[PDB]
Amino acid sequence: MNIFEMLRIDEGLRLKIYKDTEGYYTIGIGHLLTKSPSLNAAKSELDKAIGRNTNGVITKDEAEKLFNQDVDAAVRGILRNAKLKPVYDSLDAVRRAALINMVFQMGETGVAGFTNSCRMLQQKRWDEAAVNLAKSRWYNQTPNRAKRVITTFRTGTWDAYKNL
Ligand SMILES: *SCC1=CC(C)(C)N(O)C1(C)C
Ligand SMILES: [Cl-]
Ligand SMILES: [Cl-]
Ligand SMILES: [Cl-]
Ligand SMILES: [K+]
Repeated sequence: MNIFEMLRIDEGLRLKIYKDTEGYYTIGIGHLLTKSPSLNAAKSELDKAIGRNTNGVITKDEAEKLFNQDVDAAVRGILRNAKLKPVYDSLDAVRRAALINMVFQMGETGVAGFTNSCRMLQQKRWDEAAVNLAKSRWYNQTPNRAKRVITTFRTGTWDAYKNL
């Protein structure tokens, strides 16, 4: 298990445009295209991202290329966030993957709340952080994924994924 395998489990793989859990046009391994309700806008985003006329369908290799870029993006963005880099750098590599997972799902900027959860993680108060992370829209709207990510923070193991 590693961040790529972890996110592949949590995001799935679909080769045609679909709507994510929030209703937003997405493709591949959780590649958000746009928040616009226009399918035509989503197809323009897709064609721009792949560099060809796709009409909303891609190959597995193309999906994996966007995924590689999106993981790389998430990591770089954590480092570029002065509010988050210290937390990331304080963690072991397994818990770092849990943090990347959250940023991938929620965004590299603009995420609301979670200051207290990040403090408890920096303090290495793992059970307390896990309780605090669940007091969230995130946990209520995507509870099975959030439970897996939270277990990863609580334990520093891959137990919630190994077997999936
Ligand atoms: S560690 C909690 C946290 C704080 C913030 C910077 C808002 N992040 O996006 C997450 C959710 C990772
Ligand atoms: Cl565009
Ligand atoms: Cl709490
Ligand atoms: Cl879920
Ligand atoms: K998804």
